[PDB]
Amino acid sequence: TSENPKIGPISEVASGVKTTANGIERIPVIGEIAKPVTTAVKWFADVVGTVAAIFGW
Amino acid sequence: INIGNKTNENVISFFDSTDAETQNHNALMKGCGEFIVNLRTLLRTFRTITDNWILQANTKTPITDLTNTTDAQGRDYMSYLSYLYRFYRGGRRYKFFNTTPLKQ
Amino acid sequence: NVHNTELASSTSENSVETQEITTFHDVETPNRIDTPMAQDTSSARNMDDTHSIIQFLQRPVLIDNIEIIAGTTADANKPLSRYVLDQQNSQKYVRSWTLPSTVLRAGGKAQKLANFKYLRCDVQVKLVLNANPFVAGRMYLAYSPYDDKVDTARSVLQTSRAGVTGYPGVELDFQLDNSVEMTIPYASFQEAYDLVTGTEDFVQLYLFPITPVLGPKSESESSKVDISVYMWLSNISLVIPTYRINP
Amino acid sequence: NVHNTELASSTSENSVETQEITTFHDVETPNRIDTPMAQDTSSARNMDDTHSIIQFLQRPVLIDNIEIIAGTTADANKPLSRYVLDQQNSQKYVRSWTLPSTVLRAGGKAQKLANFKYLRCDVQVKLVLNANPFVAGRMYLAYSPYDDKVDTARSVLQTSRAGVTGYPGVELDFQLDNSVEMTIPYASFQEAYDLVTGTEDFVQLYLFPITPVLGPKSESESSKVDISVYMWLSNISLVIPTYRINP
Amino acid sequence: VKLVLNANPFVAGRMYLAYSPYDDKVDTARSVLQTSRAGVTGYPGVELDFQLDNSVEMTIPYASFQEAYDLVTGTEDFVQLYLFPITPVLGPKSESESSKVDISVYMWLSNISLVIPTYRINP
Amino acid sequence: VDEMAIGYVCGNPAVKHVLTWKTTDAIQKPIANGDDWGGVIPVGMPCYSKSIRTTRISATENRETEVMDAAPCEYVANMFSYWRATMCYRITVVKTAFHTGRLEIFFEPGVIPVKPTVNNIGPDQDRLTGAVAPSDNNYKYILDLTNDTEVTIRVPFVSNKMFLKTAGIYGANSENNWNFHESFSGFLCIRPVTKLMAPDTVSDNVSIVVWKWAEDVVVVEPKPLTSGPTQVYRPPPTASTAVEVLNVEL
Amino acid sequence: VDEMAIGYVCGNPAVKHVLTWKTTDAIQKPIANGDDWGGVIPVGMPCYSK
Amino acid sequence: ASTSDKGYDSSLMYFSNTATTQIVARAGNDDFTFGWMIGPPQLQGESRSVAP
Repeated sequence: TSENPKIGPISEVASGVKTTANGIERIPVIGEIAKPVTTAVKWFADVVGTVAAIFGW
Repeated sequence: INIGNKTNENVISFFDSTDAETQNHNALMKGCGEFIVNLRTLLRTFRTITDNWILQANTKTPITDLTNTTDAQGRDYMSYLSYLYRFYRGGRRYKFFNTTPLKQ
Repeated sequence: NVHNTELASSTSENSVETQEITTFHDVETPNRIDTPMAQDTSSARNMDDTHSIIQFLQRPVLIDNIEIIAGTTADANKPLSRYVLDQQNSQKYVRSWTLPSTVLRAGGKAQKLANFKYLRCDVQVKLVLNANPFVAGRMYLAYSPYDDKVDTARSVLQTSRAGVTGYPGVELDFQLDNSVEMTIPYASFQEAYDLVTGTEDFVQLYLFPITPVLGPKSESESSKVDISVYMWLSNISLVIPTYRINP
Repeated sequence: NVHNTELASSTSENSVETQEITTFHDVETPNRIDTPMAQDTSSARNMDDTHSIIQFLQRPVLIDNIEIIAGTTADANKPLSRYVLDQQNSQKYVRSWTLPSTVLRAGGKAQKLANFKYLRCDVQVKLVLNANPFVAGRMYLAYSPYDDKVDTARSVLQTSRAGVTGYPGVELDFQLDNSVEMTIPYASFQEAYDLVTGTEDFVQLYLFPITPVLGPKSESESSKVDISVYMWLSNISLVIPTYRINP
Repeated sequence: VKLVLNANPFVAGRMYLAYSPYDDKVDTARSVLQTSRAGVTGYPGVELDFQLDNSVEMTIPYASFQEAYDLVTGTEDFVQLYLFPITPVLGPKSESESSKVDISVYMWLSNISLVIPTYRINP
Repeated sequence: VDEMAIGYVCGNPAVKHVLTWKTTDAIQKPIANGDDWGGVIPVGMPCYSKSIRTTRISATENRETEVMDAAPCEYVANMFSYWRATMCYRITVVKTAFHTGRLEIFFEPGVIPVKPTVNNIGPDQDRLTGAVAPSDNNYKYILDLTNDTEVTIRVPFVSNKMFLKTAGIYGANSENNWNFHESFSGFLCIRPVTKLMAPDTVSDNVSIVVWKWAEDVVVVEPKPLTSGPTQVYRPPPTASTAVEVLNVEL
Repeated sequence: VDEMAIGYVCGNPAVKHVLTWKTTDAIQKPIANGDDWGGVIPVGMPCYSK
Repeated sequence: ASTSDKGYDSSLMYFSNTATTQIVARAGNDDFTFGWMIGPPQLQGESRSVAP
């Protein structure tokens, strides 16, 4: 949905908040990136979880 | 017309032209092609802190023999933006471009 | 069709064309070259708008800046006398302003109604007053139409205190209203005011002291009044184009 | 309520009031005296209307009046050379006009855009030609943007006949079109044209002879061309107020 | 923190109450006392106008890098609180009447957690 | 709160002027008492005021050094090359309930009337009096000082350029002053309409405190436009001692 | 507005007295300083001062 | 510039068998941020070394 003649452009992006990005409105920090203590950081997700790669296998 | 200082601030805006957030977006489609919002993203771009860091052979050298000299200067972005703030958090990256007259 | 040029075309026998004043018979219609698809220039339309010519003339301008130190052995602190027995004992005034010939000259309004002939206007006036809370006083801002035209006995400066304040005016108390406004209408007997060939001093605007300036008797501290005057026009009609302008 | 006067009222603590540029805090609202029921003045609104300030600037003005007698030992009858081998053999032209600094000075347009800062405009141009039916000839009216700015080899006067007529222009045949029109766009790299502190000669307008004036060889009767030039502005935006004006 | 101000209505002036965390810890060029007027007032603070607000309040957060503040074995001067004059005290020139400002300071704690029992206390 | 957004950093106000408006100062003349630049505030995100520290290398040579007071919006624009922002100002009068006066704040776009010195640039108050520079056509605000104190002015971005330079006062003098004029596009000027009316039992001075911040900030290029690097001035211990001089050779 | 009605003409106010009340003047005594007729205003439409 | 508590977070150590000379360019990683804003210090301009 973005006009670009390169096939997939770069660095696949996540989502954030609902505001204007400058022009003072006290942007919350917890809303910007969406990784709390949960199954969303990949190293805590590998032991919650308990995949085989945390055991060396 | 009583006596006593007061309040009730009068925000006045000169030049009733057009809402500025439309004019900024229309000015960066023609002069930049990029829109720098946050100063945090300038901490992820590598800026050179020195140009000639001379060392000796077989000597374990900490980066705090260089970083402690160049934190005070404010040349790159991690030492210029650090004067606005009091804390930090997170790791750091480095690149070491070689400029040695090497032997084969 | 070709690009970036025009040729001889031999078009129709028409185009009596009007550029708002000028026409332009043109035995055949003139062949036009222009920008083929216009996307013109910079963002001057996004900065402000615009202005027009009867919206330029509605801008306030500084005209005078009065200061009254009390005092005073001078004349502007001398209040309205109760009677006028002869013409050498006229009513004393702080300041006079002939109109509309003061506001047309000042503030660059002379350029934006040059090369016109007739005018309607209402001279809006705003005074700005500012004194410390230990100084009292009252003033009166009346206007006398045709005051320098009529017979001397029909003037405002040749009548009593109860006759001066019977003119259209407004009180200016030092501790109740630091600003007064006043609309002075189209004060001319003829139709629209003639801008070329003549100064036409129609209405005079005076500022009278009812009471003297009531300051404390402590000298070397300057009890003071410090009035400022703003004027502009309203209900403006500016019609007939000429090539002349008055000296 | 009383008539023909105002008093001290002690009204509310408001009226940040705007006269389109000027505000005017006014700690309390100023007490107004005005015409109690307005029926103002003469019939200046019935004569014409009005005009505005971007409608004053759209008026055509005389700028130049060319006359070509053929003849001629002079330079304006010398046509376009096929080549330019050096800068001392440049293309000869009838007349040049720098823009927009010619049309802003002429016809009293300088007064009606004094005390502004920025401008957009399209310089409309109309030529008027008039010769007797026994005289033929053809001319070309090209305009070269930044002609007195660029390097000499990038000019219109330093190129061939086939390069001069490759500019945006129009033919002016003496016996097919007695008038041509041309719109010259906003020819500036920056946003709106700066009126204060600088002459900014952006686009040059030239008039070239393709063919010489083809008159009969009977002297003492004056075969003649007699061109006239009219210019005015269009797509006008005039925005930011200043107090300065250029010398 | 709460300041209490009290001056007569014939005296004007303005002050600024900024706080600088780690001000006596950092390098000298990173202090509040070694920067310009436009840099001092860029700190977190509040105006104290003599004739608009006779009292200002201010919450200074948990300004420590470590977890909960160590009460035993160490003075840990973490945040410094300063009071700067923007304008001088604008009193009349009549001496022997004492144009005067007379500020008072009140402080207390909030969001308190006090956890681990010991037998020791610092000297 | 995201304490690194350009909105949040540049929206931190800082005091650029503390003026002194006496009871002796004339009307329609800009208030020039105490601080440099007087009642002439260049509207713009970069920095316009600098001090010059002079120390000795030898008995026949002096080493000068330009020191610049930066607001937290002027400190961010120095990182970049071009700027574009809606500048905000809050003009506050420090007075009693008995000081009354009126004050004019008008905006004049374009080139600032300045006196280029051999080492610095100061303004020109001789060309901003009521005679030579009438404020009848400018956008102006006439502040009343009988009860009211503050006024917030939001000057948008008006220029013939899409962006203005962020060079500012850096290396500006008589020999070089072009980049100074192309950085601001305007100046606020504070002149009295009515002279300061005050009794004898109050002070003969008021102070005009001007706060400065910015809104709707966009910047262009992540390289400073200055000749040297961005260098933080570390104040030396003694007046006789020297500073750090950063080179440009690679 | 009908500027000749007796209502409109007589409803135009005018200043008949500007007195001066000093800090020395006694109580319960009419204010007689400056103008003639003092603090005694004859209630009536005709004129009383000449 | 904290207290005498030292060595509370990691850093880098450099080693090379030969006497090298380099261009060091640092940046923060994907988790690096500052915080707890204060006001700015001063800046420094040119140094002309004038004739008197």
